[PDB]
Amino acid sequence: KETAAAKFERQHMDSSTSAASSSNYCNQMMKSRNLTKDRCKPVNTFVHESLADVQAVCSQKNVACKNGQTNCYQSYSTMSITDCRETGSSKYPNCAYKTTQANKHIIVACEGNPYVPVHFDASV
Ligand SMILES: Nc1ccn([C@@H]2O[C@H](CO)[C@@H](O)[C@H]2OP(=O)(O)O)c(=O)n1
Repeated sequence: KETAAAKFERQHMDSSTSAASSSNYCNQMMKSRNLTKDRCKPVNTFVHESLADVQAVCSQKNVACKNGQTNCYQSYSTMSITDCRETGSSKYPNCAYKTTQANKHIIVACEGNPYVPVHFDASV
C-alpha cells in the first residue's frame, strides 16, 4: 500500500518539466496525479528538480516545521517550483487551480531509512 515516501513523489515531484508550461499546468497535474480523487486538495506544490536533489534536502538545514516538529529541513538552494491553489470557480469534481511558478527554498519533513521526504511543509 502506498508509502508516505511514494506518496510524496506522486503529489510533489515533476522532474519531467523545468517549470510549469501554461496556466493549465495545475489543473492537469492535480487531476493526473489523482490529488482530486475524493475532493479538491486546495494547495499543492510540484517540484521541478531531480529526485536525488530533493532527497538530499533531508541532510541540509534542519528547521522546525510550521506545526513545531523538528524533522523539517530547508534547502540550501532555491528550487524551481509550481504553486497550485484552488480558485473561486473550483467545484468538486471540477476542481480548478491557479498556476504560480516560482524559484524558492523548499522545506520538507523527513522520515524513515533511507531518511527521505514525506511531506511538503512550505516554500520560502
Ligand atoms: N506551500 C505548500 C503548502 C502546503 N502544501 C501541501 O498542502 C498540505 C495541507 O496544507 C500540506 O500538508 C502539503 O501536503 P502534503 O503533507 O501531503 O505534502 C504544499 O504542497 N505546498
